[PDB]
Amino acid sequence: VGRLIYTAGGYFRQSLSYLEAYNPSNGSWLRLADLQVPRSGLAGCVVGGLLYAVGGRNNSPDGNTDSSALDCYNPMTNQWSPCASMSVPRNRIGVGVIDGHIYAVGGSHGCIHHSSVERYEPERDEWHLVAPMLTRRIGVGVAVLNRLLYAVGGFDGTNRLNSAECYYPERNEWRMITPMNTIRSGAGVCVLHNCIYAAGGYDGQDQLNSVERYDVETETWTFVAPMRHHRSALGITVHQGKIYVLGGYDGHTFLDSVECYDPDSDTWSEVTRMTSGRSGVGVAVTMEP
Ligand SMILES: O=S(=O)(Nc1cccc(-n2ncc(-c3nn[nH]n3)c2C2CC2)c1)c1ccccc1
Repeated sequence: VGRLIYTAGGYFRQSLSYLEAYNPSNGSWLRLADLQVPRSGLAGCVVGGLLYAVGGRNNSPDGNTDSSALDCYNPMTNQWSPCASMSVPRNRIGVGVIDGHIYAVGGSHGCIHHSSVERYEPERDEWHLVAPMLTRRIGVGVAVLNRLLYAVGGFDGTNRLNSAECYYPERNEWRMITPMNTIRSGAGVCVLHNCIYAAGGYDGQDQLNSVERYDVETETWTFVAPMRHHRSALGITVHQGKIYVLGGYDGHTFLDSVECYDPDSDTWSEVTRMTSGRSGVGVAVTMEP
């Protein structure tokens, strides 16, 4: 009990510093301490009950600055603290956690599209590079299942991608997996039960509402019910056996919609609205502050 869905940063007109937390048990939102630097295109994750904001870009009137930053929010104090920075700025990043370590995957720095990957050790406050992906990927969806790290879709600088790959830590090696049925860049990717879900994204022409899942045993991708709203640059997380998608861009509006997927019924429902529409947030779940 006592866990909230935290949304950090995002974009509406400019990059945002908001940190807000939604309580599924009572529908409430809390506004918490702002990020030190506004950022969109970041990712969130949690290790040891602390929330981390990783990478992104500050789109502002004074300029556009890609972020190498790692910042840590402690719900007990409602304070952000800087951590060691990554080796390189990474906007439109994906992150995943394996055994207490944060993997930062891909992303962009100006016109550079990264294949590089680095791993953070909270106990030592150090980053180190690991093997790079087989493909350069920005807007990459990342998730961890059974202590394996998946990188899904994205944009390589020329093509939006349906391809996906998996990192096997004990071999420090990436291998391609079955490609998705749909090209998706800037999708939401998460794990639920024994599958990697990819929701929404942009296929080069349209924002998507379709959702597909990769069963890691059978190596197949299967479509599930589509979301009510097409969305790119959505936030995504899992909480108590359901997927939550937050915001994004539908080609017309920066959405405030939050939808929730129930895998038992294979249905999506609208569960709340963010306090304002935005895209490009980072999202994770930890204890209330
Ligand atoms: O400020 S945003 O939130 N930035 C952002 C954040 C997270 C991921 C991505 N992302 N990553 C690769 C691509 C991409 N692939 N092919 N074309 N585009 C994108 C874009 C399409 C969503 C972008 C922002 C979003 C939508 C409209 C205006 C601003």
